[PDB]
Amino acid sequence: WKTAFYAVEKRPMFFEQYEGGSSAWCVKYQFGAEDGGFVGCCEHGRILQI
Amino acid sequence: MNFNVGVDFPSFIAWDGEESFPVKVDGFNQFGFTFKTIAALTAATTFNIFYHEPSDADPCVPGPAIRVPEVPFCDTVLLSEDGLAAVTLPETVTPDSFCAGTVPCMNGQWISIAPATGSETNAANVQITVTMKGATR
Amino acid sequence: MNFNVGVDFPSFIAWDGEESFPVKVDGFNQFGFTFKTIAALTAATTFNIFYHEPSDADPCVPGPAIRVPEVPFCDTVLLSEDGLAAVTLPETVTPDSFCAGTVPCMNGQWISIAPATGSETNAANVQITVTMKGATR
Amino acid sequence: MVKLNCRPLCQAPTASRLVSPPCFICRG
Amino acid sequence: MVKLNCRPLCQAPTASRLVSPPCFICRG
Repeated sequence: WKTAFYAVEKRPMFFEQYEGGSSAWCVKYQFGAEDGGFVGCCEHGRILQI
Repeated sequence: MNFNVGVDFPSFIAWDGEESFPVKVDGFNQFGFTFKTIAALTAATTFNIFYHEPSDADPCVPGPAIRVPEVPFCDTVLLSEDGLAAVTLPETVTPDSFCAGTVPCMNGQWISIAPATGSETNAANVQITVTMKGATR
Repeated sequence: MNFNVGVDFPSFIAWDGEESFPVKVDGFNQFGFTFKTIAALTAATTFNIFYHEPSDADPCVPGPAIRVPEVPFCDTVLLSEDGLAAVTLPETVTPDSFCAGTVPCMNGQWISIAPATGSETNAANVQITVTMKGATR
Repeated sequence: MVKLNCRPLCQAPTASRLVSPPCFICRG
Repeated sequence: MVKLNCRPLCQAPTASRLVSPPCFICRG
């Protein structure tokens, strides 16, 4: 798998108090991050089936 | 060792399946609902909430029923279309499965629940009660 | 600022006025009754208590309706003919106050209440429900 | 808008059909 | 009252068998 499939990380996890849409009695939070993944040369692995 | 929790968080019938029962909530400062199923139902039954007022003909019997204006939470993305406050049990709830709910802000002295339109024949199975937890006097 | 008191002390319809209802109590560890009137009454009502056990069919259908026995306190000192702890709702009670009964010793998983003989007619105007205290899942 | 916590009551045990692959070697 | 004691002269032995994990048809 060191060459069969790859993962890509773009920007790590961020959390934040979403300013606006929040009163002096209510607080709203928003978070996210960016990642993905693809297959390399998939001729480097066997998948056993029935 | 079951203590007498009759006093100190009493309970009353809200909906038996045939008729409503307006219940006073004056003496208490907090309260909540309880739902129970008696048989598998066909649709996600809906219910309308109403609050009464002390009728000026007699300040002991409640007055008419008014629809209560639910206030949405800060991130209530989907809020009531025009049915200011209401509830809807999800479909595919079985017996021996109690359900819990409450409204955030009251506006009267009596609370009542009715089977909302189109869900009556399926509401003839669900039972609803109310629990109050205040003394205030 | 009413909390979610649906969970954390729920409740379930017990005696509606037409037919009793076995309620699971295995679930929790402390429970109690709340009696209520709906109109004027007549000669004081009498209610017998019954307990159920897991039927050999559904390992969750309250089994038969067996009667819970009576246990005295330090000075209960007052004993019915048999044991079989029952209750008597005294008349001259308005639909503005409630009664809080609770049996100290339990046995089984389904409590039930039945209108004793010579009271059913006067018990038709009685609404009894039960609420628990613990969670003990 | 009213929520609907359930944490339902009664509990039905599962049963299980644990396999332990059957006995054979034949292929034809 | 009568403090019965109730104790025997004779006694047979505890004639008993021994099950052992028997014939394994080995599931089919």
